[PDB]
Amino acid sequence: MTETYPVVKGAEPFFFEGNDIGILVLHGFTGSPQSMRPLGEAYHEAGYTVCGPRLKGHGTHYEDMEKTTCQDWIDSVEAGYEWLKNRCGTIFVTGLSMGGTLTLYMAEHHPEICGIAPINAAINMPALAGALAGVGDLPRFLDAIGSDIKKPGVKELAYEKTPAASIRQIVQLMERVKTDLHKITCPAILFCSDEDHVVPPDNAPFIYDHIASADKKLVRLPDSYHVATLDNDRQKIIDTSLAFFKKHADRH
Repeated sequence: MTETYPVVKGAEPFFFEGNDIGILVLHGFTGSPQSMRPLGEAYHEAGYTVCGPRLKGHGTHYEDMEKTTCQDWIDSVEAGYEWLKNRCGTIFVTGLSMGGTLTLYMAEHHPEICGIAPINAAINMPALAGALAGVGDLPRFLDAIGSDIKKPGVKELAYEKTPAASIRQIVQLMERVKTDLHKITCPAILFCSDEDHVVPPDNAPFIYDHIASADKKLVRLPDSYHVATLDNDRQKIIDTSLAFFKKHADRH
């Protein structure tokens, strides 16, 4: 596909020059880099080189999104990875929701990745998969309202509709990332909201159980809902991820 709409203000990808340690920061499904930008600025302020990419058909119009595949989303992630690889010998990947899924995908295909930090990563979503047995009975565009965030008054740049055709794209990505988890050896910290109205809570331990990593931990986000990067536990995510980055950078 090709995007007919322009990037919405605030949805731009961020590229931060820094030292030889890079961080790849990924947003989720119908989202944009706006939800990841606070993490990205924080990691940049710590001296790190940072890339938050814009996934294709994201941050423009959901009509654009409708035409994208999950391979398009991977391409967008891989392009950001490659940008980092030209500037950095050490690269970590972190992402929210489907960005966490893509974070796991990257660890599944690129052994040189030093560590990962998915946030509320989705590998199993019965509701969506259920909607697929249907899908001819679904509206072309589902109303997607609003963002799942506990902290009141918070606004996320994300689409107000989900294309029904994008559902099979995210399901196909989750299925593929699910079966491939055993391939992951790198250090992993899995952030999981206590209450998440979007991704089932059993996703986090499931991921924990099927990756082959020797150094792995689940980290609870007790005051936050699904979009945790804009939520109460935002700082906890940042501080924990910085400590994680430093720790493994020091040990290589």
